[PDB]
This record gives sequence, structure tokens and C-alpha cells, in this order.
Amino acid sequence: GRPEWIWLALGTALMGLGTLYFLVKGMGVSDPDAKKFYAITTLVPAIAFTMYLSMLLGYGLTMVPFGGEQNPIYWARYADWLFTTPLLLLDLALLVDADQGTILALVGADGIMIGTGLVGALTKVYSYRFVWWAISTAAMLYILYVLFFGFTSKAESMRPEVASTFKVLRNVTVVLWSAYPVVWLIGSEGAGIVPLNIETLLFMVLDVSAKVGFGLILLRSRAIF
Repeated sequence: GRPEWIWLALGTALMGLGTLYFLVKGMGVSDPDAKKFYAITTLVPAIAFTMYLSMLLGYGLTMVPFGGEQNPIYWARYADWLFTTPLLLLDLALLVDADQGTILALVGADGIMIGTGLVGALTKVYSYRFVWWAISTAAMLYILYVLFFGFTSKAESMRPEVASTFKVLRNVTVVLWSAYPVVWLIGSEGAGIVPLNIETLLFMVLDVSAKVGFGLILLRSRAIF
């Protein structure tokens, strides 16, 4: 009935298989530091899995009146990201052994980003929706600057395999995360230039790469030990 459901179903399966794979790999791991990475990384697709399912079944979908129409908004996305994007940042902060002050600034900045993004996704006045997008984006740029400049300087002083892995995860995070505000701006949450089935596909490729793909690079490395 909804042409995007195939992508919602496919995303649900990949988040599901992702969790299963990490669950397997994580069994037997005794190193306390490594447990921390496996716990975080497995929980991310597990959370994503339940939100993709709530979108597949219609629970995570709501109509917001703006622009004189009734626009569909998959609000479960934001429930997902609210909990998953901090965890993905905590994965990086552990890799470079970041200060608590830095981690707090990141988590808080990430909360603002997803928080204001949700407010924008739900704002009924069209113009204001973009005020919130700008604020959310400004939060995002702060994170990308901490990751790109702050954490890269800290990883340079650590073991080569850590720095090598961080540099890869960093580049993936920068490119992937920077795409989300663009999709929002052209998809249903913004100007509707892109149909919802394509928007759903794009977010699904992004969510998989940033989660499952992110986790495969980190857990395949010897840096977590």
C-alpha cells in the first residue's frame, strides 16, 4: 500500500541480521575494554531494528499538516537516532580515549541535533521547519569538528592501528552524517522534491552503512583490544 514499505522491510532485516552477527562475534570476548565496544555496537542495530519495524507496521508514522497538505513523517527515525547516534559517538570516544568533558559535550551536542530535528520534523509552520534544520545542522557541524580536528589530533598520539581505524571510521562518519540533512531538506520533511520511497531508500542505505557498516570496520580491527 505504501511503496516505501519494501525499503522499511529490507532495512528491518538488515538491522536484524546486523544485531545477530554482532551478537555472535561478541560471545566469548572477555577483555573488559572489548566488551565495551561489542555492547555499544550490538545495541545500535538492535535499537535501529525496533524502530525500522515500527515504521514497517505503521506505528512510527504520523501525518503533520504543513504547506496546506498532510505530510507523512516517519518520527520513529528520531527515536532511533536519539539513542543510536550518541552510542556511535561513544564508540569513537573510546577508541581515542577521550576526556569525559569532551564526551559530554558531544552527547549533549548530539541531543540538541536530534532534538531540534524532531521539533522541526513536527513543526506545522513550514518556514520554522528550516530554522530548526539550521540549528540542528549547527549542532552537527560542532560534532564533526570535534571528531575531525579534536579526535584526529588525539588519535595521532595513540597506537598506529587505533589511529588507522579511527581515520577510517571518522571519514565514514563525516560523509554519511553530512548526507542526512540533505535528504531531509529534499524529502518529505522539507520541500518534497524527492518521493518518499526514494527518501526511504536513501535513509536505509545511510542507516545501514553508518551502523552495520560502521560496526564491521570497528569490530574487525584489533584496536578494540
